[PDB]
Amino acid sequence: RTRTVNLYGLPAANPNNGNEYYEISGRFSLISLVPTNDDYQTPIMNSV
Amino acid sequence: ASLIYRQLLTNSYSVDLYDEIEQIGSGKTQNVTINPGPFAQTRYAPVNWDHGEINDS
Repeated sequence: RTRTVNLYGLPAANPNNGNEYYEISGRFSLISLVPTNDDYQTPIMNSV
Repeated sequence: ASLIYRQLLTNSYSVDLYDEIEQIGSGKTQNVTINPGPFAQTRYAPVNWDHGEINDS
């Protein structure tokens, strides 16, 4: 009941569209720099 | 007086007790044996500087 009709986009009035959530799936590749040792720097009696 | 040397040789076993005593007396340390294999130093990344996220409207 208004001028602006047939416009492409998505207004903020009701974005949820009655849905609890919008979901997305994917893969997650991380190349972080751990502090982890290499089993050295550990005392000489490092054993059962 | 020749028996000094015989006596020292025969009684030499007491040096084990002496070694135990000095071992108990001495303070102690130890090692954390070092790692080899820093054969590949690693640079940060290919990094490029730019302005942040401008908030347009």
